[PDB]
Parts: sequence; C-alpha cells; structure tokens
Amino acid sequence: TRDQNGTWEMESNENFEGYMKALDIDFATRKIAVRLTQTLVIDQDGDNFKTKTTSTFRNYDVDFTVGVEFDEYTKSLDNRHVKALVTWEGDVLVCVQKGEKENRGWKKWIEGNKLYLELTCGDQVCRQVFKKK
Ligand SMILES: *C/C=C(C)/C=C/C=C(C)/C=C/C1=C(C)CCCC1(C)C
Repeated sequence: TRDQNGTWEMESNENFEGYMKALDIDFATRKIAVRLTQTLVIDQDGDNFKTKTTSTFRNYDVDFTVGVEFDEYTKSLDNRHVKALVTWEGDVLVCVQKGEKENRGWKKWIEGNKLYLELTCGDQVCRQVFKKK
C-alpha cells in the first residue's frame, strides 16, 4: 500500500544518535531527543502530504507534494538549505534532500500494521518503526 495515512506512534528508534551527529545536531539536543517518544501524524490526500512529528519536546511540521521539488530550510534541526524531492519507488516513499550533506533523505514504506522510516545522512542510517494509535 501507498496509503500512509494515520496517527503513528513510535515503537522503536535505532541509531537516532548516529544520524543526528551526521547532521551536526548539538550534543544536548541529541541527548534529549534520543529519549523521546515520537508521534507522527500523516494526512495524505492523493499526492499531497501534510506531516506533523510531535514529542513532549520539539515538533517538526513538513508538508509536500509527491513529485514536486521543494526548497527546505531545516530550521531547529540543522539549519541548512536543501532541495527536497519525494517520490514513489513501488510502495516505498523516498525523499532525497540535495545539499551539503551526502546521502540525505529517508525511505518510507509499509509492512503489515507498521510504518517503517529509514533516515539517512552521510554514512549513517537510523531505523524507526511506528504502529497506528
Ligand atoms: C516522513 C517523515 C519525516 C521525514 C519526519 C522527519 C522528522 C524529522 C527529520 C525530525 C527530527 C527531529 C530531530 C532530529 C531532533 C528533535 C526534533 C525532531 C524530532 C523533529
């Protein structure tokens, strides 16, 4: 399925620290963030996505249209400009953020009743799993 609609709660988060270091997020932000349960809420209508990731701490809103290149300024992440593009490879949703960091982006797919999110930067891969609330 390409339907990723839902309120998804984080079950697991592997190597978030390595990914965040590859991004140059400061040590203290990394230390808080690694401990936090995330909730990802995806509103998907055709090609249009509206995403909100929420935690007790900081939140990140990301909206995009599949197949439509978009500028991003990653404020209160690593504060960089990237050229982002989200497309489908079969039922994997693939984001590539072109810019200063090598191999930036994330692969979003679907397996059984879970959402899998694989965040990449440089040589680092962070693997997250979410279940519907
Ligand atoms: C498809 C959903 C995506 C790509 C969600 C991405 C969320 C982030 C890149 C946010 C990461 C965060 C940190 C690295 C530090 C704490 C703040 C967060 C949780 C927004």
